[PDB]
Amino acid sequence: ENLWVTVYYGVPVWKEAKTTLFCASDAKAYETHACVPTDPNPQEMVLKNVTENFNMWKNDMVDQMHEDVISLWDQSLKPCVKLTPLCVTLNCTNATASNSSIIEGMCSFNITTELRDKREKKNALFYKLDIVQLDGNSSQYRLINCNTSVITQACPKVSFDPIPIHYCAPAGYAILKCNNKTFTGTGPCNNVSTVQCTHGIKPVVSTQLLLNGSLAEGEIIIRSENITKNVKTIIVHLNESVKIECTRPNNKTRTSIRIGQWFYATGQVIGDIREAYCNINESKWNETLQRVSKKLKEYFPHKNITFQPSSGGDLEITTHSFNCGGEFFYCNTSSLFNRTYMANNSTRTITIHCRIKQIINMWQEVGRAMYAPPIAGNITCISNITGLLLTRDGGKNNTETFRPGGGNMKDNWRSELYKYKVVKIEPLGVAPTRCKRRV
Amino acid sequence: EIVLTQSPATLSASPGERVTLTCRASRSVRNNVAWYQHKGGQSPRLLIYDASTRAAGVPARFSGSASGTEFTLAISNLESEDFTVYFCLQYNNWWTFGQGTRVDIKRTVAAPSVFIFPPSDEQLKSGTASVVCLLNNFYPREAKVQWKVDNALQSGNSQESVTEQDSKDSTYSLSSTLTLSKADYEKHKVYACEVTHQGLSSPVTKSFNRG
Amino acid sequence: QVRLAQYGGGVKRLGATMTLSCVASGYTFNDYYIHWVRQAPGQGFELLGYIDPANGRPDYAGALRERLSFYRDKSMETLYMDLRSLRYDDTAMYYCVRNVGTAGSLLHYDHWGSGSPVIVSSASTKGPSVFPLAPSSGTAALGCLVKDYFPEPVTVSWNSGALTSGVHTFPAVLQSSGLYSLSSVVTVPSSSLGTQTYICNVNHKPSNTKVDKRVEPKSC
Ligand SMILES: *[C@@H]1O[C@H](CO)[C@@H](O[C@@H]2O[C@H](CO)[C@@H](O[C@@H]3O[C@H](CO[C@H]4O[C@H](CO[C@H]5O[C@H](CO)[C@@H](O)[C@H](O)[C@@H]5O)[C@@H](O)[C@H](O)[C@@H]4O)[C@@H](O)[C@H](O[C@H]4O[C@H](CO)[C@@H](O)[C@H](O)[C@@H]4O)[C@@H]3O)[C@H](O)[C@H]2NC(C)=O)[C@H](O)[C@H]1NC(C)=O
Ligand SMILES: *[C@@H]1O[C@H](CO)[C@@H](O[C@@H]2O[C@H](CO)[C@@H](O[C@@H]3O[C@H](CO)[C@@H](O[C@@H]4O[C@H](CO)[C@@H](O)[C@H](O)[C@H]4NC(C)=O)[C@H](O)[C@@H]3O)[C@H](O)[C@H]2NC(C)=O)[C@H](O)[C@H]1NC(C)=O
Ligand SMILES: *[C@@H]1O[C@H](CO)[C@@H](O[C@@H]2O[C@H](CO)[C@@H](O[C@@H]3O[C@H](CO)[C@@H](O)[C@H](O)[C@@H]3O)[C@H](O)[C@H]2NC(C)=O)[C@H](O)[C@H]1NC(C)=O
Ligand SMILES: *[C@@H]1O[C@H](CO)[C@@H](O[C@@H]2O[C@H](CO)[C@@H](O[C@@H]3O[C@H](CO)[C@@H](O)[C@H](O)[C@@H]3O)[C@H](O)[C@H]2NC(C)=O)[C@H](O)[C@H]1NC(C)=O
Ligand SMILES: *[C@@H]1O[C@H](CO)[C@@H](O[C@@H]2O[C@H](CO)[C@@H](O)[C@H](O)[C@H]2NC(C)=O)[C@H](O)[C@H]1NC(C)=O
Ligand SMILES: *[C@@H]1O[C@H](CO)[C@@H](O[C@@H]2O[C@H](CO)[C@@H](O)[C@H](O)[C@H]2NC(C)=O)[C@H](O)[C@H]1NC(C)=O
Ligand SMILES: *[C@@H]1O[C@H](CO)[C@@H](O)[C@H](O)[C@H]1NC(C)=O
Ligand SMILES: *[C@@H]1O[C@H](CO)[C@@H](O)[C@H](O)[C@H]1NC(C)=O
Repeated sequence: ENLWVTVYYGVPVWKEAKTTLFCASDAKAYETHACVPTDPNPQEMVLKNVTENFNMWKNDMVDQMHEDVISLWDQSLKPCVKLTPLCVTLNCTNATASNSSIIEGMCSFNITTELRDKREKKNALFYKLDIVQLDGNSSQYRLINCNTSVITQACPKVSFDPIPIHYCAPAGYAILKCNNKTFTGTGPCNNVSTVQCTHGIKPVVSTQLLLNGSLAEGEIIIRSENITKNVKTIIVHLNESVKIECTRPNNKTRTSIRIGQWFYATGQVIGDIREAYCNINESKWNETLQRVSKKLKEYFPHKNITFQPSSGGDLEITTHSFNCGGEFFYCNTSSLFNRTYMANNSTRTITIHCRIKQIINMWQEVGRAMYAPPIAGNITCISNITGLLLTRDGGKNNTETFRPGGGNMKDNWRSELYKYKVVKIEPLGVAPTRCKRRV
Repeated sequence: EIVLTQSPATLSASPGERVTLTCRASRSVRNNVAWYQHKGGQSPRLLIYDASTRAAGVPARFSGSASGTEFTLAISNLESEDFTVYFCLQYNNWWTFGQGTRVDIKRTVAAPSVFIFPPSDEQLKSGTASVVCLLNNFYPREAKVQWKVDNALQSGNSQESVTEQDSKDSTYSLSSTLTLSKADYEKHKVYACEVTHQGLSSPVTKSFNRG
Repeated sequence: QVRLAQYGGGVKRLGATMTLSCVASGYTFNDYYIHWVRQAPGQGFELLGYIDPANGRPDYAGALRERLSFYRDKSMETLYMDLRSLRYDDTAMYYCVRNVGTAGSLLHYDHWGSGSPVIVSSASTKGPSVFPLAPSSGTAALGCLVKDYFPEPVTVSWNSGALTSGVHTFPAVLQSSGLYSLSSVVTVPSSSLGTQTYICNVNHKPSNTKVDKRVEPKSC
């Protein structure tokens, strides 16, 4: 009795929806970041009694991250020089140094320079992963991506790199968050919080494994889609980093070619020829794979688990790919994953041979090509691997077979934004109460 | 692992009727099942891409429902075009197909006229004397043949063919061939074909004596 | 809109390698996996494997991992498959088929290609042998056996096409030797075996040979 309509504003209630997210980050360096002006500082509030649903496979911010990264790379490459005139027929025998089978470029070509009436027989070095033989006489060669796309040299000073980025919601939207220690990226979290901005997310580019990542709270977490037993990619998140080290011992000599633009070829290789390689702590890798197998055979309880190397595809998926400095690696991982398990600290080091190339097809798809300028001197690198991008083979009876994959770059960042979710605040609500309004 | 045992082999219904199909999964497949319409050798078409969700562009008369491990497709207004072959699919595991179910024109039961031909003498001279049997103008498709030599069963070394459902009277014609060499053909004196069909009251066994 | 054309097919000799192909068209090439299914005659459909078009990752069925090999070409939007060391039971017509892949799982097929028949048999073009089957001796029947011809088509008729009483021509069966064969029959009244003429006409266009066999003479 005597209950009347009343309305409230600023109510704590929300609904899920997709929206644009902000770009905010710390003070800009190098004159992955092109964003101005802001200085974020997040604060987290643990919400009592808040039970909320989550889903890593459906959240829109992964797609926004993907588009933002692609657009940022495009804007990075927008002012840089284009290597179109280099497409002319190369003449190549190239047996100068001790090892030419490794590189095989030592190639000459007629470039037009600075007058449009004079041509000069320059010559430079190239890895024959970047070079494809022309039909007929086997001494004629050509750049690999010229007949399919244009090639842009990366600007040497603009060194886009995994700089941390914070994604902030706009006013009227709140980024929810979950810190349940045993969350597989989907299902309800009864331990929820909110923040203005995400942590310093790094846009790392790698295949067969994701590095410089975060580490789980409990033991190793195995996140996967659960619509069907048939799955595209199974993400495994480590709780204990394993250190990977890599190096390129040779001393490379940069050279400039005038095609005020300039083209930065490899002038000469100094020092005796040694193929690039990387190191892994053998005992740590054994223990990590054993724990991964023990965790993984809970989902698949009555079958053996065997790890084997990938099959087919491009170099981006057949070998572990990544970047250190201004060079790109493609490291044979066959010796690592060749393991099997039954169904029932740094004493030794594994070494893996590895190859580098310059003409990088754009990682998502082919049609636009990047050319990496050579990094002079010798290179060393250290990084922390934190997760595995596995994918299983179906159609095999009484034996599972998980093998590395992950060519689709989106899985790298979907493995990180499982925490977050964006909701739209719905501040207005009604209720019954005692009332009067004088008339 | 997963064996979609689609059944029955052949469904009979008059045009305009309602008709139902079944696709027995060997074990759990969740809701991950789809049905397709095969054609006269052309590209199959998607009808239902879950146990119940109809696909785009499909006529509304096509419908399906879940029954746990068993799944069902139902046509409400069976037109002339729908008398074709449908097979079921599951995508919960490695991907397997059904054997395919035919939907033919219904009619009255007709028994097969049964014949057996001895191997041709020219074929005897070639050294490959092969017996032949003929089932003609019967309905339904269920008719069956077993090859027998001196009442001893023969299996594996035989073939069969079936005509289209003859629109003249909506009946089938089936022939069977027993491939044998002259030496093998000389091992026995009497050769028989045991023909069985629901249209028959008994396994009518036509036979001949050599020579 | 989307169309998955196919090429290659016909006859491939026993033990030789073959290479089918596909061409995508009206859709984003990278977003949908491609699968290769086959149907042997007298069998249900079965899957061989699937190839991701973007990164090229294949995956094969268990029984055929050694023989198969899948690869693509992104620029032309073309796909391929090689099946080394063809055996006799590879006689089957092979579709390329798309599937609707979600963000984290694969699902049903939607659009099937036109398909490419493949016949595994090593034999030259050859006309048929023609064996008359003895007439049964109210309605009698008789037949004739077309034996060991390659390739198809073949044409059969009775009494130079004059006789049509229950005439039938069963589809050909690919025997183990790799040569086709079929049988044609005709039903006549029982008394007609002693009086009526019976000719079985056989025509084989690829070899162009023609025979008009008499099934009547051995009315016994
Ligand atoms: C820019 O440059 C690229 C690079 O050159 C151009 O890409 C080329 O396009 C052509 C035409 O589109 C392709 O040729 C066809 O190749 C078919 C078969 O493949 C060839 O490569 C195989 C390599 O496969 C290897 O790996 C697999 C496992 O991954 C193994 O199973 C396999 O054994 C190998 O180990 C070879 O195996 C194979 O022998 C070929 O060499 C051919 O079938 C096809 O045939 C033509 O001729 C037929 C008549 O004989 C005819 O019927 C066909 O229709 C067709 O016309 C053809 O030769 C090249 O393969 C391809 N290059 C690469 C590297 O793939 C690109 O076109 C060019 N332009 C643009 C715009 O991008
Ligand atoms: C995450 O991964 C990255 C690599 O993938 C790890 O960081 C890398 O660490 C190495 C050293 O361990 C750094 O190497 C030096 O970087 C400096 C940067 O200034 C280089 O100096 C000069 O840099 C400019 C560009 O600013 C360049 O133009 C010059 O040529 C260069 N050299 C000189 C003489 O001026 C220096 O030469 C080395 O190359 C990498 O830079 C660094 N990579 C990034 C992207 O920061 C990192 O360790 C790992 N995470 C964790 C937790 O370990
Ligand atoms: C990563 O390294 C492994 C070796 O540690 C590579 O495997 C080896 O690849 C070669 C390729 O030439 C194989 O040799 C070839 O074998 C075929 C038969 O399959 C034969 O016909 C050829 O003449 C040649 O001998 C070799 O067998 C194989 N070894 C093993 C143990 O697998 C692998 O290819 C490397 N992968 C990448 C992406 O670099
Ligand atoms: C992954 O690990 C397995 C298990 O160790 C490796 O199996 C090895 O396979 C090779 C053949 O590729 C076997 O070679 C042997 O060679 C001798 C001399 O030619 C021959 O007499 C033997 O009959 C045999 O073929 C080797 O025995 C086998 N290892 C074991 C323990 O059985 C496999 O090569 C590894 N693959 C990669 C890519 O690392
Ligand atoms: C650069 O251009 C010069 C001038 O055309 C090429 O010179 C060669 O000259 C000889 C002289 O008899 C000819 O027989 C050759 O055919 C010429 N080469 C070619 C490719 O046409 C020179 O070869 C060119 N070099 C390059 C790397 O393109
Ligand atoms: C890491 O695990 C591998 C695989 O078990 C070990 O390699 C084996 O080592 C034993 C001796 O300890 C040999 O008898 C085997 O032949 C090796 N290979 C295989 C496939 O078993 C390796 O020793 C382990 N390393 C460490 C540091 O634990
Ligand atoms: C995490 O969520 C699961 C969901 O069932 C629950 O059982 C568990 O108690 C939760 N743990 C914490 C620390 O919130
Ligand atoms: C998760 O629970 C722990 C203990 O109850 C608490 O310290 C932490 O802040 C919670 N985090 C969230 C996001 O609710």
